[PDB]
Amino acid sequence: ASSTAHKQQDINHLLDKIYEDTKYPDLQEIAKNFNPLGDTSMYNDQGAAAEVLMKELNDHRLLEQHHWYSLFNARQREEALMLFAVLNQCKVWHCFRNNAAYFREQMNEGEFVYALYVGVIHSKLGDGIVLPPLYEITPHMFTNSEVIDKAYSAKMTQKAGTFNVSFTGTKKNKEQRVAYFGEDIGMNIHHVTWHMDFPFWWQDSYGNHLDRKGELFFWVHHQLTARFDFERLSNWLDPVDELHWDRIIREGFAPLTSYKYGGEFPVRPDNKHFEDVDGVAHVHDMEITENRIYEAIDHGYITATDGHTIDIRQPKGIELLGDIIESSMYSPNAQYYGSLHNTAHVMLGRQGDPHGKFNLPPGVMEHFETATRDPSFFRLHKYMDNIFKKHTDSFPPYTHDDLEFAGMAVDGVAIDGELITFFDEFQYSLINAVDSGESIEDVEINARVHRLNHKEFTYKITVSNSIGSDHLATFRIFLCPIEDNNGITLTLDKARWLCIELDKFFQKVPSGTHTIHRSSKDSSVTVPDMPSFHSLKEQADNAVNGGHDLDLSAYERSCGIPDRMLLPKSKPEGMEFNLFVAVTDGVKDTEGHNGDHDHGGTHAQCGVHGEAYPDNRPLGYPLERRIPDERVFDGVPNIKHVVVKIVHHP
Amino acid sequence: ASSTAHKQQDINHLLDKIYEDTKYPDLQEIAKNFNPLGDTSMYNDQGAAAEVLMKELNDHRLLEQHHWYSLFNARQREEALMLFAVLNQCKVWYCFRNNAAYFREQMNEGEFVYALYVGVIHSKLGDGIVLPPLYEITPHMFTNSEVIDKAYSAKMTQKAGTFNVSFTGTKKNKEQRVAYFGEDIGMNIHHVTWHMDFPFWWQDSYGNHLDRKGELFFWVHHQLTARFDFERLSNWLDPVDELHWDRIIREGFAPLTSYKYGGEFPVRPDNIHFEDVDGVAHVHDMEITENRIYEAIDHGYITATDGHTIDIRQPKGIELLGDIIESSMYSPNAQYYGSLHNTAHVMLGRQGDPHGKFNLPPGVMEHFETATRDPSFFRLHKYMDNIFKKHTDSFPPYTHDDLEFAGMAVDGVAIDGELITFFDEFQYSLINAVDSGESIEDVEINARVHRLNHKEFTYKITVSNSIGSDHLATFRIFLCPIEDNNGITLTLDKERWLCIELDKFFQKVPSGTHTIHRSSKDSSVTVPDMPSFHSLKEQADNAVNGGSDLDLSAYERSCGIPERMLLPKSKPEGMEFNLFVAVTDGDKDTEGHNGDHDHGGTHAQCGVHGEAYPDNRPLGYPLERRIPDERVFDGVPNIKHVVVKIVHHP
Ligand SMILES: *[C@@H]1O[C@H](CO)[C@@H](O)[C@H](O)[C@H]1NC(C)=O
Ligand SMILES: [Cl-]
Ligand SMILES: [Cu+2]
Ligand SMILES: [Cu+2]
Ligand SMILES: [Cu+2]
Ligand SMILES: [Cu+2]
Ligand SMILES: [Mg+2]
Ligand SMILES: [Mg+2]
Ligand SMILES: [Mg+2]
Ligand SMILES: [Mg+2]
Ligand SMILES: [O]
Ligand SMILES: [O]
Ligand SMILES: [O]
Ligand SMILES: [O]
Repeated sequence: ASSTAHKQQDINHLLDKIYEDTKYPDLQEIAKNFNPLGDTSMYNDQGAAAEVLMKELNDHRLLEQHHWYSLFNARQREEALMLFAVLNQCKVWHCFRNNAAYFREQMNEGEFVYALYVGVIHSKLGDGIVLPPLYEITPHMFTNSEVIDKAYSAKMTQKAGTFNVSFTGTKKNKEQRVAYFGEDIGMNIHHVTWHMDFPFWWQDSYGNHLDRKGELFFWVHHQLTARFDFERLSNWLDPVDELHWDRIIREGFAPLTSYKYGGEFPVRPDNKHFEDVDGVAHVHDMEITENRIYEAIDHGYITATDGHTIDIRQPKGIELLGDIIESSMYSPNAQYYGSLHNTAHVMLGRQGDPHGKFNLPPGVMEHFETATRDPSFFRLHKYMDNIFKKHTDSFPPYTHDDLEFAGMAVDGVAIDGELITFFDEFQYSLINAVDSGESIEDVEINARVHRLNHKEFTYKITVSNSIGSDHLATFRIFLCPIEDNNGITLTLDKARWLCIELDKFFQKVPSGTHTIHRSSKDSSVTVPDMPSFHSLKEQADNAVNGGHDLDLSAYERSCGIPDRMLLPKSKPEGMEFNLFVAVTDGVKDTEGHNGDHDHGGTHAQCGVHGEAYPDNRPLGYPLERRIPDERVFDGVPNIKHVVVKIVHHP
Repeated sequence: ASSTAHKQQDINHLLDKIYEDTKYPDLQEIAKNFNPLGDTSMYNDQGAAAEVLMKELNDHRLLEQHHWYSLFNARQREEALMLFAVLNQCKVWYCFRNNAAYFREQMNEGEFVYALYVGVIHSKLGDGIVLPPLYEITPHMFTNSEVIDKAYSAKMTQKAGTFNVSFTGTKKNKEQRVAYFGEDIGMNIHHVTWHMDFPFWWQDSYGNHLDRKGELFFWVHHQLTARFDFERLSNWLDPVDELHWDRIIREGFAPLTSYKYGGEFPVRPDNIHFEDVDGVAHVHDMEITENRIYEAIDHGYITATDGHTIDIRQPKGIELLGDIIESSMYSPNAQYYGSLHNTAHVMLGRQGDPHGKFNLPPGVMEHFETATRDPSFFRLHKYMDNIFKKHTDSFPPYTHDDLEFAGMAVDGVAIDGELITFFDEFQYSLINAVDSGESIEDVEINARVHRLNHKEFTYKITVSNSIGSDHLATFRIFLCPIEDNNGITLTLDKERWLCIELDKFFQKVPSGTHTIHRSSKDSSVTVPDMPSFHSLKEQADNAVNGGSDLDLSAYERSCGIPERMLLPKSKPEGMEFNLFVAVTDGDKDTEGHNGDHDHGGTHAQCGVHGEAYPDNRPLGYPLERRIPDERVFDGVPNIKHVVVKIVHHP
């Protein structure tokens, strides 16, 4: 009943053809006859959350079905979180399943999908379930309008087909050169799943604390920004500028994408000034909020609601800044510091209709599914990144004694295999996006996208352990630019904030000289492509129908940079980069988190499900402080960088 | 085979399901086996137009099927006109039908529909045919995207339905108050049909001259502008401003409409400056063109290609100005005067993507089907109207002796019946917008729109004829504002350019005192709603089946203000207007024609099919010259105005 096979099948069924009433008789029967309030002993709160939601439902206060949904819309988010709160209180699976089935048929589908995903992720009852990829559950949020139109035509004509996705804009638009980054369906899943794992609305009263969430918020977005700039460099473009509230947003955007319900996503013209957005904020409010955050950074303390100071000149300072900048419910003082980043998403998202005169739906910036499609995403997030950077730059540069792992030398760094990127093809189903007739048969309708990929390779890191015993070590691997787009050689201080994280792992180094081997496929920064909805249905159905146990444990989380995007595209002619390796004291770094324990496949930016973050060092260590004197790093034996070449095969 | 029944049936079939290969086996056979080059005696040009078009087709130089079409696109227009030129040379119906069937399957559907319409209108072979309403042949061009999506959903689910249309924008957008004017499907048919009847590309080598076309171009757009402003006054709004190339376009527009192929129509933000449009014109080019036209007006002559003067200080001057402003192929000097109005349509239409960076399709301003949906249409056309007005204002005011119809006195003007407007509901089919499969039964899919309408009324004009014999008189009826939106009473000079034409008719006035009656239904300014495609199919099919002479001589042209929009909306509280009646010398006005003959039902602005324009007076007579001294008009017995009240019933 609560076996993995049945829970997976239940989730598959709940998410199937999400825009129509359920076609599964058992779910129909539950939605008709189950009473969320019939037996409140099924809830750890004795029904408090179910009472809240049922009262909103019965008073007709919930968003209707067949309507756009945005997580950044306060009331719509509150409604989705009402359902999450019910699911989160369920003691046993039948409560979770029955409430999901009941509210699927009552609530807006966007709210429902969101609540069910975060309910699965944050309830112990969801352990072992593999969530289908959102690009097959709500394909409109991941597929351009032209391809959706071809899917609608296939359905109108009752003919199967597979349709090729191209990028938006034209070759005249130089920004299209890097569309493969922000439009990649896996990169978008990475982004929404990170926020599902680490939601800004999280309150620890829901069950557990999300360790170092505010610092992970800084880090994951710093890495998105740095990775995008690496693609720009690969394509003869300059780095993104930062946004500013008093300066023009140079690069506009035409999504050429549509909601299933709500119309086409709005366009933003080139070279527009920010306008006040009715019901959201004035541009001036954003500037004041920014000023208040910088006041805290430059003071070295955050001001509490009663005026007392909260020291941020300590390792948790960056985390507390993440709390107040995002902002999350961990913010000590949202009345004063507001919500710079989340409000900025909405401010930018609404610039195509800032006063609501045109009845346009929210912009792509107002969904984590779609935000990175928009060039301005990266200008906004570089702007935010620079706020964090003023804090991280305020600390003293590391010294030799800070950085040295005594008796541990990196003798050599090499790669087995060529660093080669290419584009290949990937398919996903559009069936959930089309409308099914009563008693007419489905037909297969697929999208085919070109996605970046790379060949497998292996790091060979030769280390000498001259301590009298084997020692746990953390291997930290970054890719750093050597020259900018003007051919100017970068100093280490000018490169460090541009480096992208490639790996982090903990491994015992035996005494003597040994070469550590690490496969690119095992990176703690990346996760594989998601299994298809069809595959999850097939596996769950086969297990349930045969009475077999379903073991999906080999599947990884959906949070993490796609494996295929580990490396920047680079150029056909080749580009050289610095491969930076820091080997640090693993006993110190993992103290309290065990260096033998399993930390999963995505701990670098996505942490460890249900556990504390396993690396005590500041995110970005040892590159997160100013390095004005390269001699300091060059004198540390446990740090080494080497030149590598990446070639794109067109 | 040349009977009206069969010709109508043939046209109905050619226009059915226009986005798909023809489903009529007889048209299929023609398209496969007919040779446009197979009998030059079919054509009045010995086959030349057919050779020209076949060479473009055989060289693969024609626009592909399933692609947007804009009449303002030079090459696409040239291709459509190549097919028009063939149809126009056919001597007999089978040539016309067979070429249309042949090229339907070879040419872009937008080009084909355009060419077939103008071919029917401008060939004697088209006499008696009633063209289906374009809003049922290409419903995307008349139906917002939300309703189209519901139609697509109805087809995907194989379920018939009727869906309600409910105007673009929000109530926060004051411009939405008057959306019922420019978005009315019949107003859009009026506009496209006027341009089909009087095309700017016309050359008299096609067979006949279009009498007074350049002046009718001024007048029909002056009346569109003046009618729109009457709706604004009815809705507590100020008049539209005029466009200026160096000033902001205040009112943006979100069409919320889509092409069948080509994507969503582009949005224009509020408060934008004009930008240069790559491949079209620089904004400065528009200013220079405007300056050159005003140079001609203020010189009193147009400058020919060799520099000699073309006098415009004469009644034809306004027509020659229309020729050079539109501009049409009647322009004596397009190298110098350019094409201000047509280029302006494209400049405005492309302001959502002026450099083509985002690959957006042409704007609503780039089709006569859609142009009036855009608020900026009326700002552009008031701007153009003011150019014409500098010319019309340059002439001396009329004198008593100019205006008096001696022995003819208007004793009284009254209306039988209250002047009442309201909104009612109107339905049209969306079937041609959806995709039909192979062997898939149609389901009925309709759109329902709310449209302005009014109650029937009758003019009672009491006239005393003391000439001594019966005399032909022209009755000219205008509706004029009494006060502006600020409650300021307008002088006659300030009213005259705001007056809207309600009627013009020729009638013998007997000796003595008599009351002329004229039904609102018989206005020469208006035409009824088009018969539906379904009704035309039924009537053609019923006539063909059973050997019954189809005669549709009961229907009118599609050029003309819709009868339902004869009156401005007005207010629920009522508004008072001046009803202005000028009775003028019908002998003088129709000299060189036939005054008491059938002029059709739409001669005021749409002329008479295949005949000279029946009224020799300047368009707008007697209101088209300055009236600085109202005493002149008050002293003329054959002019009278009276106050009438129009009430809106909500
Ligand atoms: C559409 O309009 C008709 C008549 O105005 C009405 O009866 C019907 O309920 C409307 N449908 C919707 C969905 O509003
Ligand atoms: Cl009488
Ligand atoms: Cu994010
Ligand atoms: Cu963000
Ligand atoms: Cu026009
Ligand atoms: Cu025009
Ligand atoms: Mg991994
Ligand atoms: Mg050193
Ligand atoms: Mg075809
Ligand atoms: Mg020009
Ligand atoms: O984000
Ligand atoms: O975010
Ligand atoms: O127009
Ligand atoms: O026009």
